[PDB]
Amino acid sequence: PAQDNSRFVIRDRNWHPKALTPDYKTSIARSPRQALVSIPQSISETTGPNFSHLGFGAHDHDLLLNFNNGGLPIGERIIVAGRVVDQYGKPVPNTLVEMWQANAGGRYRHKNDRYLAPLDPNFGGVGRCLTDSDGYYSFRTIKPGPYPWRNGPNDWRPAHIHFGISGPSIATKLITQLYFEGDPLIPMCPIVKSIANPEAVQQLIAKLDMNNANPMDCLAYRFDIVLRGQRKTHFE
Amino acid sequence: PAQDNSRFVIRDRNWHPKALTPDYKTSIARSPRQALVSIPQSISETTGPNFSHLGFGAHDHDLLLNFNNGGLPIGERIIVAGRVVDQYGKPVPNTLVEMWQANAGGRYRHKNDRYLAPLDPNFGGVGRCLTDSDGYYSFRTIKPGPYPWRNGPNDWRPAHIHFGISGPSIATKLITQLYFEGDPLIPMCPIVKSIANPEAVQQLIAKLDMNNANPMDCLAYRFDIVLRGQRKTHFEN
Amino acid sequence: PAQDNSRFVIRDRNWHPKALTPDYKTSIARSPRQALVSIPQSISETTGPNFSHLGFGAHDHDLLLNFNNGGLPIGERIIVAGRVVDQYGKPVPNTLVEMWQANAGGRYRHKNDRYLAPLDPNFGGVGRCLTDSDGYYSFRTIKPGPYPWRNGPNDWRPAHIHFGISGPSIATKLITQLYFEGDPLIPMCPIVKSIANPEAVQQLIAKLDMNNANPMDCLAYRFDIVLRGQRKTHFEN
Amino acid sequence: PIELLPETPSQTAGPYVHIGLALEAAGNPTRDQEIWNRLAKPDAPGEHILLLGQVYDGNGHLVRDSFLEVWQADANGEYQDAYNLENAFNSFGRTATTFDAGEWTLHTVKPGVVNNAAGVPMAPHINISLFARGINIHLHTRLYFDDEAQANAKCPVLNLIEQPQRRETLIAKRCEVDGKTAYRFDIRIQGEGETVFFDF
Amino acid sequence: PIELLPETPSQTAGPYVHIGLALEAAGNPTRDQEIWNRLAKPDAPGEHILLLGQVYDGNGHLVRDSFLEVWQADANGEYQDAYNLENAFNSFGRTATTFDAGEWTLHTVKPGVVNNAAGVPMAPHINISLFARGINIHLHTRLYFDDEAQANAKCPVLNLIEQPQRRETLIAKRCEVDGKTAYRFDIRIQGEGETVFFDF
Amino acid sequence: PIELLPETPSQTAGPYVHIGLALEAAGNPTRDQEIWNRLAKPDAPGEHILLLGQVYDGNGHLVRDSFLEVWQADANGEYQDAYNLENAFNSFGRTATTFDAGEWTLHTVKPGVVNNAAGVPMAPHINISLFARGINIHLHTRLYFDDEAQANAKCPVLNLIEQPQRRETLIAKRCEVDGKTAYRFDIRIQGEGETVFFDF
Amino acid sequence: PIELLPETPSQTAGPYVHIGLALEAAGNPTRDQEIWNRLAKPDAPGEHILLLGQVYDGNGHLVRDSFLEVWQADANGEYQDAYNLENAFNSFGRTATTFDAGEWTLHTVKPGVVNNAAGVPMAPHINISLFARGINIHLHTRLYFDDEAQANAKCPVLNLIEQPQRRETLIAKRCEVDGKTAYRFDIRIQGEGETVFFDF
Ligand SMILES: [Fe+3]
Ligand SMILES: [Fe+3]
Ligand SMILES: [Fe+3]
Repeated sequence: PAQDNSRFVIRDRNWHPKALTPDYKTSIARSPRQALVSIPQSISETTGPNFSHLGFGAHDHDLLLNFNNGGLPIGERIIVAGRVVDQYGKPVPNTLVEMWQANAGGRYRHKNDRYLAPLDPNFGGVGRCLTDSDGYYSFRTIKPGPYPWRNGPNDWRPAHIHFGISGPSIATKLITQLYFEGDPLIPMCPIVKSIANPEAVQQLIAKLDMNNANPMDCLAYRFDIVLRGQRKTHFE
Repeated sequence: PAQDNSRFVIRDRNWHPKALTPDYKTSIARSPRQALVSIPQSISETTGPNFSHLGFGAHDHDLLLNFNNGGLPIGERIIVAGRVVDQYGKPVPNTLVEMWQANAGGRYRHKNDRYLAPLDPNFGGVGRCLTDSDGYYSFRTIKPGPYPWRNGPNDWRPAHIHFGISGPSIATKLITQLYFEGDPLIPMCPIVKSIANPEAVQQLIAKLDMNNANPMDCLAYRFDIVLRGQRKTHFEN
Repeated sequence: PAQDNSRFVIRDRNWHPKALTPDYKTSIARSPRQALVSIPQSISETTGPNFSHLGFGAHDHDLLLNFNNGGLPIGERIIVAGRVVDQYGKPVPNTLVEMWQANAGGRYRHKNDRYLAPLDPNFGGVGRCLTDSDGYYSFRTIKPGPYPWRNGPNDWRPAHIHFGISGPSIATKLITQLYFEGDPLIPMCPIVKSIANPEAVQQLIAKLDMNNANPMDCLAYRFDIVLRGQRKTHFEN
Repeated sequence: PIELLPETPSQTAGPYVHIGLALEAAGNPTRDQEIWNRLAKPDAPGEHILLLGQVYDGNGHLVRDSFLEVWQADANGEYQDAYNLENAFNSFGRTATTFDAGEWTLHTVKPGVVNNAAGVPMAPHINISLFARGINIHLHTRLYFDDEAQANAKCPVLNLIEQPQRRETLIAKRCEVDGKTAYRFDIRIQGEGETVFFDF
Repeated sequence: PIELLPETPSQTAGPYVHIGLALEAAGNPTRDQEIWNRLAKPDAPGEHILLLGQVYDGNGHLVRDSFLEVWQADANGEYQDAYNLENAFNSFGRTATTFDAGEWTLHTVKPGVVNNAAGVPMAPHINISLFARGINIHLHTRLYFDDEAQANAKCPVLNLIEQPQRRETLIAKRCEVDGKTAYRFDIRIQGEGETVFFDF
Repeated sequence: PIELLPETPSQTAGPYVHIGLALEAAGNPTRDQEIWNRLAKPDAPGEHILLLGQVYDGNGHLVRDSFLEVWQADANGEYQDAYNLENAFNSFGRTATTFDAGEWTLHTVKPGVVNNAAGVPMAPHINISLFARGINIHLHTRLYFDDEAQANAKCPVLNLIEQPQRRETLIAKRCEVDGKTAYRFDIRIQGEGETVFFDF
Repeated sequence: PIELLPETPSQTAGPYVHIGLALEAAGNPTRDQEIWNRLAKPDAPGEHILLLGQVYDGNGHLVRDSFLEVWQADANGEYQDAYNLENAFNSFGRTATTFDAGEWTLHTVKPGVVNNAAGVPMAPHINISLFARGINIHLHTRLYFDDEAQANAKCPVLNLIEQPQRRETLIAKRCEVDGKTAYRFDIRIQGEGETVFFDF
């Protein structure tokens, strides 16, 4: 009972990062060397899951409380909030937004992360939210630290939060990373620079949002997300 | 019956083309030499027909199908779409939009057009539709060609589609012409140049709209229309 | 028989499109991965066919008449003319210029073209001619339409005419594409963009040429072609 | 000052306006429903009348490609805006002059009196908009009736025209066409007897 | 031309994608409801199948940190978008490759036929999106079934792949795992046998 | 430095090159005179031979839309540039691969030896230019003959190719087609066995 | 678009044009050879005619400083461009209006029929260019003859004048001056009876 009633604006694959971006070393062997094959949109591509009736835990969006082992996590208390809209400026309500990040010191709670910065016993780094009826989402967390990684000999990721957004169809689904206003690591990072257009990079930088802060409590950052434009089919 | 409940922003007749524009030779004898007489808005001017109950045919907006004599018209398949709003940015819903044009070669299906470019047996060149509840209209057609006309010795109209829009009153009714992004004929045309302000000319140029195109099928152009701003009456009598 | 009496300026292969231009998807598998091997000019490279004694038909240069099945083609009547010169500005006389194109709707008269825009029963899309003693050529045709193609999911070629020019040797022979002034599709096309230098792209855009138009009849576009500069040999051996 | 979005500028309707707005007049086939020159069904209330006229340029020559839109109150002084070919009366219609028929015609009823915004009665009138090749922005006028002399003398719109002699250009002449009541309203775009044109 | 707001650009999921999107596969505690790799409960209609596969890089080496999202019609050829862990069937799931388990698995039913937008049937397929470290924007592919040869030969999507040899990369191989019907679908990101990836 | 007028840039010939340059190959009607693949009349001097070959892309798949131009000395080592369908021999011709005929053919004579600019003899060769969809600027190559091994070993152009193994890509293989002497010259645009391409 | 070198712009001839171009009419000494108003010597073939006329401004007042250039076919419908005062006929002449002689005169023969570029006959005509003080760029007109009514009715140039009434402005009136056949052709630059002027 999903139906094919919409078309999605075609992706600009020179706005998005290309597959082969050699300064990001792992892309060299994990990039297709043949051209993508274009296919017309059908019901297979223009539909996708709606998560309205996924049962969320009370603290699923609140990383200061969702890994509570006897206290608060250490680090910069922040709210991360924004609106999900499409390219026509239409809000995208009831859509699933997932995020994960390192702790205040750049350490992830994953067995493969052996960075010597310690884990925080009251931090897990995972959140999820559904956008509300006007397309807005919000998380509460701590600002993640940068961290070193085995790319070049002295490469460091800017502070960042990973994001996944479902949107109305599998055609709109997006994984990205949020960076923080002013971070001097941003222009140096080969993963940021997988995006060739500097104006596109700017779209991933969250802005300090004093208006959304809780005085004497937590700061706030704003990160708006734009998914592919959705229109009705016409003249098919 | 209709009521007088609104006022329309006065027209800027230096933004519109003036009546006398001699480079457009037919205007010389069809332009009034006396000043227009200004009159206050009454119910006669602030009302006008609504066409919600006019019966439209299935293909009235689709010029690829509405003159079907055994095949498709020859020419560049395009959607022409846009929104009708007033000067305050308010959409103008359920309004009549009519359009006519030449075929791909610049030939009109009218007895008076003797240009040697052939008629297309599957193209008539006439469309209409009503804007939707949000002010949007759309037609499907072929892109018309330029054509020569007896003004100067080598004058050519840019490719264009004629439009007529009713709007909420007889005070808002407008006829104009849509031109196409980048056409090098536009700056040379004495009819375009009847509009003295180059910014006003820009408002008649439809933009290529890849987002509305149907892949492997037809391109699309976007032409938004602004009618006189409508406000409630206030502090009268 | 032909003699080795001249040398041709080496090509700038950063002005021409490079072989591998991945946005143009078919180039990915049809581009050499090894470097070209440079070789000195000999008689094999500095000579080539002259077509002065090829027998041309009356209408070979006139696409409005050379596929005549009872009428004129539908579409924008245009002359396409220009001059062929070398890089030193010298005209290239008596040289073969061949051209092919789609019809007004973007449909080619080829079995492999299944685009749904109809064929025109009076249009074939193929022309040839020889430049005159001063380097000038001319064709009469209709302006071709853009058309969609299976590259990206919504890619459209700008309107274009394919050209092939022989010039004085096999070293000068060139195939290219002519595009039309102001077409908003040009900046978006991955085939146009195979040319990295925007100044080089400009050299492929034909300009509207009102001076060569026939009033009440057809418009005209001008497309000048520059082939490799030719010089006498000097100080060799 | 406050500047709104500019209005889309006008352009001439051009010589082939009939193919879009007067299909029968253009001798092209019509669609099932067309907006044309019969405002009144035979049983519509009021006095049934024929309006007709010719349009002249500044050289006194006939304009043979004009297109006209009209808007008038019904016989009871009501504007009927819900356009419908099944209505006994439509307040809106269209007509045209062409190479074959240089004289436009309109079949309607004599309109009833309506008040202006200050509540002063206007004399019976038909609002007219004129379009054609050579006309860059359409011309507005009003047709009043010569057998309403008392009302015309008191009309607050006619009285905005400073010269009595120009007021005379808006008064249609009662006549008979095929024995039926008619009023003739010629329009002179330019020069001697130039018709008053309005801005509002 | 008309330019809309630009889409937020993609970035790699990175090496720890599993902590956010595959909690169980990451060896971390799960929440009460997770979106995972069991699309069909045992009572769901249709043919119950196991899907499995491995993911290879351009040097022929296993990708041990893949994250995959799948979208498929139910056995009756309808997409079920109302995601609910109480449903007998959900059209959407997730799976992963990890260091412990290099082979992903899905538990589903064979999808029914669905038509393209022009009304031509597509062969039964599963839509797959592949994410990982080193993949800057996710790769879209389709899994078809080697026991649907007749349908596969006529699929209008398969037929857009210009070379027959490349079509073979999207055809999953039927086998049996613990007496149950399974299909293996390996993905090669780059080089010999490179899997067809789509844009739409 | 001295900068001349820039050369008009190349663009791909595209998929419909045959309608302009290979009309018979396109299955369209021909004009009275066409430039095609029969260089030699039956009484032309020299050894009459058939050349043929196939063109492969970087995936080892046939290029079914290529267009080729050739230029060769006559049997006496003379380049005949005055093109004419009445000539016993033309040094220039054209051929093509198509969906129906994936293998191009050329009917000619074995060319005689010509000297390079320094007066050193070149081995018998045919100059070839290759055009197609996906080829942005045409590729130059030379076809030499496997039964001219002594001359090939001494050719100053072949000796500019640094590796002997790459020289082998330019040597056509003697064979028989319908019992007649022929030489097969396959072109690999990319990858294994990639044909040497020239710049001059 | 292509822009050529711009043409040198025109300026008025001014009040003393006659000292440079109509020396006799200016009352100044002439040179040995002058280009003047006698196109035909008495022996020239065809019908010998006197042409005369007056030139009026927009207030109906005589223009007493006009300069006119004429260009016409001979009686056989051929233009004679080799200007020579020894010729029996020259296709080109000059005349003028002055303070002493407000009426210009020409002595010529009636021109024969010549076809337009599409091969359709034009009615017999004289091409006229009019220069004077107050005229910034010269005015082109044609003089046709009132005794060629049938030819005039079918002239493709006359027929480009949209209004019949304006066509009458180009028709010269036959009369007799001193027993000789003459035609009067008055030119009205502006206002009532305004002469048709051409662009080409
Ligand atoms: Fe990270
Ligand atoms: Fe028009
Ligand atoms: Fe093409």
